[PDB]
Amino acid sequence: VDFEIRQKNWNGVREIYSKYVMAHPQMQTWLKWVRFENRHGNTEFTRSVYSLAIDTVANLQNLQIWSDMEVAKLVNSFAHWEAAQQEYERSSALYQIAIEKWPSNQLLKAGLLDFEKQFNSIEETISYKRKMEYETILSNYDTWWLYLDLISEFPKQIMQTFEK
Amino acid sequence: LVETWMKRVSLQKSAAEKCNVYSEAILKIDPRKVGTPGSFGRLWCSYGDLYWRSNAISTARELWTQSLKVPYPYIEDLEEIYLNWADRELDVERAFSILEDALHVPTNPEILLESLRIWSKYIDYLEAYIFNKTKMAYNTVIDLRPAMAENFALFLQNHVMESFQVYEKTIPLFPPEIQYELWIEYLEVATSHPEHIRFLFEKALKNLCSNGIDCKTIFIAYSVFEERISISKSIEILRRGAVILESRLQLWRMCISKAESTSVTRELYQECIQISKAVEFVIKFSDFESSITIRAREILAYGAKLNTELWDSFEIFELKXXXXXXXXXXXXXXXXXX
Repeated sequence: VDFEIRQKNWNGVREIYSKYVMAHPQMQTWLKWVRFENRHGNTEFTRSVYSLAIDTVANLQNLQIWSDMEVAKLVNSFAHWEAAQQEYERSSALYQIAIEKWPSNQLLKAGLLDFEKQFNSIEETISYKRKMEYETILSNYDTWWLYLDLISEFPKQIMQTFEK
Repeated sequence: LVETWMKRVSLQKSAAEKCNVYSEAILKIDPRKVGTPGSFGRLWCSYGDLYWRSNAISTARELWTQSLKVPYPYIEDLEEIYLNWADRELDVERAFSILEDALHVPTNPEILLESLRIWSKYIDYLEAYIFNKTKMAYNTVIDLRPAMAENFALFLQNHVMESFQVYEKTIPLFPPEIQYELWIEYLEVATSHPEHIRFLFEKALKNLCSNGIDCKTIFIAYSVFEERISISKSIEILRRGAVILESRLQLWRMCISKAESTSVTRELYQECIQISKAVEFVIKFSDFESSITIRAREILAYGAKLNTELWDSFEIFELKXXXXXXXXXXXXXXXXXX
């Protein structure tokens, strides 16, 4: 790629990037490609690339690739690209789709929360705080966790988890 | 560049004669005023100033001519004319007019790119001069890119919701001197008054780990915040932050402070001590032991084993025993031997 960038042209490189996913279906690859398109002038292809990547993720949804982490990272990157761009509606839709299409949404929810914070407050504090409780649980400030839940709540889960 | 201004200087003895030289030389083409100066050059500006000295309407019109005379590939050329036209206008409707002009400039410069000093000036104008518009300018300025100012103004006129989104702005200004920004926001957020705040603090901490600057301070902010909310596990949070070289030294001092403020205390002492600075830490925790006779003695011995200030410590311990003193002599002798 470096050679083909040191080579001044920016076509056929595209094809090899496409193939570079084919050999290394890794999110790092995709991210690198996106970075390249960032160097590239035409922003249309950047979005197009994102669309492609997301589509591929969708298609091979089931456990046959990378973990939740990589996908989360991808979604985050996409979200911030869109954030630079105009259409936040589509970002929102994607987020909803993401939570819809994917379960086990700790990473995903976290990213979403962050975006919300950037771009509501109660929600952010709520979900994020809850995550902190989960994190808290993982550590053991368990009292602090339960208390937090109680305050934040929902109240059935506060008292059920409180009992627990 | 200087020749023109020399001519003008000569003219200055009387009225506009070689000011008209400048006017003539600059009005022929852009190359003689804009192209002559590699960087920004106040020739048009100079003319305007001269006219100002002479009269007001003529100065405004001369100045207008300057504006019309489009400068070269240079920054802050027509901003000083627009600044001397803003102040002049004011000396708050004419000033507003200059602000409108500034707005155009902002639009036109941003547009041109796809002006920073100019932007700042605009902000100063819209803030000093009603509030929403100023906010808008702030937003625009942010996009283009200080936020402290925004926070301050917001705090003042709107009296923490304006400074909450100002806090967001600071967060979003991922530009350098960001640790300070985050810290300032945190400070404001506690004083303007909560779990959201805590979360924010955490975020700041985790993200600003490779700062190497006010890590101790950050830790204090965290632990302090926790205390305010409430407690001792938050002292362990501070401790943790402090435990994670010379920034870390300061951290460890912070830990010491916390730990002296504090079984759990003993644990803390053990930690900090274990973590040259280490020797000092040992002195600290050894002292702590001294507060907490056998165990303390052991601790002291351990510390010693890790130069002459340690002798003093040992002596002190021996006060807290004839046999102990004898031991002290023994250990001291051994140390000397080494």
